[PDB]
Amino acid sequence: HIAIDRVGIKAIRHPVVVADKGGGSQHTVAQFNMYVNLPHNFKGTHMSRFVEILNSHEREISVESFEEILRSMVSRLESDSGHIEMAFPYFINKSAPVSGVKSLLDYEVTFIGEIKHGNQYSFTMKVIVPVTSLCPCSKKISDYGAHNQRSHVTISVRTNSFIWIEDIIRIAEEQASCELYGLLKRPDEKYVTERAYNNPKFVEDIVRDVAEVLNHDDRIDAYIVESENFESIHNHSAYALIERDK
Amino acid sequence: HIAIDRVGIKAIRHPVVVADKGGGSQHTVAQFNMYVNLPHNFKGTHMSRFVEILNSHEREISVESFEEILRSMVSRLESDSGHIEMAFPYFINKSAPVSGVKSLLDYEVTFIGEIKHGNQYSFTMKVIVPVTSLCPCSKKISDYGAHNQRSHVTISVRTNSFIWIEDIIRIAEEQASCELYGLLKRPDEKYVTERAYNNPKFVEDIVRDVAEVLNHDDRIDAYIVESENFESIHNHSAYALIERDK
Amino acid sequence: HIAIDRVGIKAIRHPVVVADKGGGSQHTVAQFNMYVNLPHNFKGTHMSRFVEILNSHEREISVESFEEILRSMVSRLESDSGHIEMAFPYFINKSAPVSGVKSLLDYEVTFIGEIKHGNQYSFTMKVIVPVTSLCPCSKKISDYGAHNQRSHVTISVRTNSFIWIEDIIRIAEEQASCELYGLLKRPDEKYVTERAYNNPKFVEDIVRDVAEVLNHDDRIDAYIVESENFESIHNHSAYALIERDK
Amino acid sequence: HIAIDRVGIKAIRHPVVVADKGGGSQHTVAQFNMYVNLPHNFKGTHMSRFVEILNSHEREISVESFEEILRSMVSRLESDSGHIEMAFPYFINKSAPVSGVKSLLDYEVTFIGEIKHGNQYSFTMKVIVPVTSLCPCSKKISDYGAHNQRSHVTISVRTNSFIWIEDIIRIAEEQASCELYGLLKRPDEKYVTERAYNNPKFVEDIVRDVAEVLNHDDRIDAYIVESENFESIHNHSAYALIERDK
Repeated sequence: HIAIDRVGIKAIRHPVVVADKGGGSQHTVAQFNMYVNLPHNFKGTHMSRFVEILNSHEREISVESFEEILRSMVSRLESDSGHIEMAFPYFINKSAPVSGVKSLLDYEVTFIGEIKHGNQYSFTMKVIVPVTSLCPCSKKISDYGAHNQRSHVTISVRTNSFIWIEDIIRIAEEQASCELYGLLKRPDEKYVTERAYNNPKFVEDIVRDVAEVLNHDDRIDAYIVESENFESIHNHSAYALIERDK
Repeated sequence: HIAIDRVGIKAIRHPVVVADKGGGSQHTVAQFNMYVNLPHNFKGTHMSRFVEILNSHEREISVESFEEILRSMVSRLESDSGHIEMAFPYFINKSAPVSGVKSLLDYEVTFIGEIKHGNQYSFTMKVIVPVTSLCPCSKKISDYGAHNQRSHVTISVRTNSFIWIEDIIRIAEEQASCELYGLLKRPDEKYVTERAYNNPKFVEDIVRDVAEVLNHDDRIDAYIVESENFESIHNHSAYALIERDK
Repeated sequence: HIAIDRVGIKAIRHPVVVADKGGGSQHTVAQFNMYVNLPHNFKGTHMSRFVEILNSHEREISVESFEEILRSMVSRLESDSGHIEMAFPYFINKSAPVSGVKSLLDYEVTFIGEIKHGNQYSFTMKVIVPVTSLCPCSKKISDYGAHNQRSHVTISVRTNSFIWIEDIIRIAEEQASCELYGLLKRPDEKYVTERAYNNPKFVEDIVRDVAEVLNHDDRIDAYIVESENFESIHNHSAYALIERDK
Repeated sequence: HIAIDRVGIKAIRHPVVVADKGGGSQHTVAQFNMYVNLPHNFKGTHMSRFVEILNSHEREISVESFEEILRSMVSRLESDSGHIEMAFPYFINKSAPVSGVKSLLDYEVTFIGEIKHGNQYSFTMKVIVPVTSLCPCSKKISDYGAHNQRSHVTISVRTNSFIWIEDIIRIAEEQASCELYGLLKRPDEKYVTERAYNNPKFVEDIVRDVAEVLNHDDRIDAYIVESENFESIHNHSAYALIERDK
């Protein structure tokens, strides 16, 4: 009598493989969310078809698979629009800015697949990159020392060509007050604390500076940029957000 | 140079007051999310104005306050569209279906305020009501015993008149395989287990039956209905969803 | 054949009432955890007796009730040692240090009841108080600006007399680099940023300074003190901990 | 003046490698918790030594490494007792009980290292295995259909020889009402629903039956067994627990 707008499954772990920019690949584990819009004659028993599709490929699911996975999905469930989601930790081995001392840093990356009007596919990637931010307010009023916090710059990007996930990470890291390292030597901490003090940005200043970089990248069709402070002196969170379609 | 689409704060507790249908009111605590779209000449220092507005009213914030709060918000931050959110636990003292033995049940209720084009206000309420659901699949194939699970029927409703939060709860509870009670006597458990067995519904069947009730309520302009199983025999979650505007 | 060491229920919301130091009381909502050690002839059906006991008192449970609740618990379940737990948000209306501008601050308080060897009761309270902390490392090496973060000073205290929860909060807040306020005016932020810069403490320095205050309070029989940084420049958490019995 | 009882870091992701029983190894990602008891002359700057130790080994940390890691830890921080923790998802490709249809199932495994009195090492592993449980209460009173739920059997084991993590998983899975599969065909669901109905166990019955198996394994020095229901008809959680040292 009434059409179901969407059916799907969520909260389902499964091993995945992701390629490094520095030639190679990471073997990690992703949380999944799959669904299909306006399924026809959907019998409630067919819910386990999602799990089928997810297991029918490899032991470790590649991003390459997103093509057939979505194709199988929409056909096996008689809809013409589908959606997949793959959220996983991703590691970069960063070099301390002065010492060169390497240490791993983790980012929450999520790849999002989409298929509409029968066969029209579209890829989107999202990164939650952790940065340190000093706000220029404290810098101005207080004579010595300015308060800083941990921040999360989230960038989601509707892509039209290939982009390394590392590139989008860098855009955020470059644009922040300062980037996080994980292991800091004595000379390193001297650097980053002064580097951040000499480069203070408000929550809106970061999102603005990122948006501006993303406006000009021709591989990006649409984007959402959000940064949020986990306030060092307030116990709440402030956020700013920009979103544009091209 | 580039317009900020939105700025706001989130993750901020504050005591609240909510009226019972059975004359009275609950004194509880809500998590908040406030923001404003397209603020003009927004100085990063003005972020603490949200906290001001939140504290400038009562010790316990009432739903009544949503009017001035949003009005203050959009003016104090020079935007013409704002948004508030108030998520809290809500309690009903339910009577065991056979025994009449009373016990409390908690629901995650969230009130959402909106103000657009200068002064046009709009209210939305959302409830995550816990139900038990037996799926008619097991009922059919297995000779004895059918597997059931805990489910979450989420109903969000763009309202155009007053609705008791209890009413929307009931719509969900009536439409489920069976409702949750919290305290069951021997005769009660005999009832509810058989009641659910004789009333099995798939995840799509529940959302369909709820949507149908909501289509005809003239106090409801738009709605989202979602139910999801925390699968007893699968370790993942299946969900179905319906959404309509009138 | 084999004795069950403990049975209990957890994850159960219920409205509660807590008295303010500044005469009055807060009406909020607590998460519960109840259990009993070495129950005799425990039939699995008796699990719903916990819910009974929890509902058999008031609509809003008081700390006073902990006496009979535990007494009922151990008797109704034939054990001689029981345990209750009551975790809730708690609010203090703080005055900005220079302006006097009042704003609410929330703390995660948890009251813990214990009854052993038949009838020997014992009370314990725990507070997770949010503070800002500057570590004297950055202060030393970098010429200008020192990095700070949000910290959680957790104090749990086996009490032998009455203590206001506010007092234990203060002990933590006084001993921190600086305390959190929620709403800061221009003169206020000037103060707190300099106040913290002139009072830097490592994670171990805070726990040490708190422990020392608690050693001499004769109302405290045993304590656990823990502080942890949500590292502004590292993406992990460091913690220090002290624990003593008297 | 006052001795710090422990210092450490927590909440830190890092890639790991774990061997399969069916010859091989899983490449996944673990959350870490490291600490050292009673460190001498601990300077607050030395906190980043934990991160050093964690990065100084491989890109993917093996369980083998736990020896030197703990040895480095206690020496580099001048204490004689240390502790490491490694929590990660672990996958088994299970065969549907009737069909043989393979699908992955994830378990939350955590390896725990300990080093005391200078050099005395000790290994502990913990598994949170998801099972379905029917309680014999509903089976008895209601004429048709008995209510079941998802359950978590947690087994932590102080080991004195090598044990496959898969073995401990099986102990739990065998002892449950029925085990979870992830993908069920029509004949499979017919089986498992009847299999669980003909094998009902209370929360205490499961922990008792597991404890009994673990009492007789000579590779196990001490254990904690806990199962908890996510109540299908109650909205809270019941749990039972057993713990013994040998």
